[PDB]
Amino acid sequence: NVLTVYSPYQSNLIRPILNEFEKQEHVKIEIKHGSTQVLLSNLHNEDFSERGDVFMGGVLSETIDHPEDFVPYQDTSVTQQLEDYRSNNKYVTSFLLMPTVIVVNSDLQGDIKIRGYQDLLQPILKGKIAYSNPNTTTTGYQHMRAIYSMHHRVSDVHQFQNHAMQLSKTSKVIEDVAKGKYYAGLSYEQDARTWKNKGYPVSIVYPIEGTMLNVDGIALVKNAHPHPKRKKLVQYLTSRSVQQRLVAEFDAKSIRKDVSEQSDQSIENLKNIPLIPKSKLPDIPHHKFLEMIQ
Amino acid sequence: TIHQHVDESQSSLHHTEKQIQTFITQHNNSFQELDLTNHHDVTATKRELLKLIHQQPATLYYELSGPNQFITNNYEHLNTKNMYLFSTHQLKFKNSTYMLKIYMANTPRLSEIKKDNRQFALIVDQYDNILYANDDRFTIGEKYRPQQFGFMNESVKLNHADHRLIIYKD
Repeated sequence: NVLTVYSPYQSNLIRPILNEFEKQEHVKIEIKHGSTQVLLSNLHNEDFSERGDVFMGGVLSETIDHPEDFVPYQDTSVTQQLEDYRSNNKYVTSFLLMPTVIVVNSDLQGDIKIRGYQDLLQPILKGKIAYSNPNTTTTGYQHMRAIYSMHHRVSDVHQFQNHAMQLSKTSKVIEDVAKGKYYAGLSYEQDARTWKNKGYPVSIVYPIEGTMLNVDGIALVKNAHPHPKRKKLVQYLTSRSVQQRLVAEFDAKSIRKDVSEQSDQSIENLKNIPLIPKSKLPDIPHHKFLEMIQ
Repeated sequence: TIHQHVDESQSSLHHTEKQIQTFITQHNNSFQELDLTNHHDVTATKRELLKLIHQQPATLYYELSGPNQFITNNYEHLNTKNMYLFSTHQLKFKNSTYMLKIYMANTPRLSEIKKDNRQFALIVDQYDNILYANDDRFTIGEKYRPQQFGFMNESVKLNHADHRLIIYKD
């Protein structure tokens, strides 16, 4: 039987890692791709008999609007995960940590100071910065949550949306910033480094007011015939050796305590990133937060 | 002829992959002493990787990837998707774990037989996916089908993985 995985990650980024699981467990893994919301929506409209087995990746704890589409599951090895980011959610297992970032074009920046969201509101940057549609992309959604978290004001979101160009796709944000069409943009660390690594003049800024950390998750999909290897896949993806490879390849931070960085000095340590205080992180359902800002 | 060109390239690629694995084995303990956040240890690692690259006949590019760190000799930013992924290693350094991938862009033999003898090269897996091609008629990623174009060919099995090297000629 084929193990079917829903994933918003690009195929070429997860297929080599899933290929090793295929060899270890003597199973074949088919991947269904798309945006997080589109995968979720098509899953919700699938019958019980045609649904896949695992949803791998995406900010599931923040975007799942239909909890009845997933199976409750908590591995006993959850004690190995960072306490601040363990899933408070029965049907999601925390997987990877991905900082959202402001990406800055270093060819264009000059002396313009860009340390966070309020620097982006400078008159010299009006119409010269970009972000992705929060209604269709989790990156834009997470950034609007971060802006809303500054003062718990919907008006802060609207003021930013009257200052920055909205693009339909998150990938277009980093591409157009890197190519010099915009001075800055709202992206995430992995996307920024992808273009930085091929020579483009991009800098990475953690917003000083508060930096939204994406908690990507894994979820078992409720179907009529669960694949018996799917729980082993969750354990595989959350294992110590696999998390070490994922951190190196995705430019992410591990969910595990024994992989996380604690050397005081280094920027890869989470404590050196100005994260949003936990008390301020919007605890609003995905569909309701969008309604607030429409 | 083709047969004398297929066995030399297989044996050369067989030897190069061995030298990579041996390199890894012999540098295991040394890598665990190297902190890649320290610029002295980065230089020491680049010296070892560039030494290994130029000990091999083929044109090889390395990508050493870690948390928010990317070390490569692909200075012109050639697309690695048009290259042959030729080894992958998960390496423990002093500060973190890094992934080392080595890509083959060309070999002096395959480039010569393509120029002098118009003999081209393909690398396909047991699933028949194209993993390398120095001929623009073929596209990386797509499936191989000998009949459609149907040239005089000869294939051998590569030693390190379930791959086949195919050299053909019109």
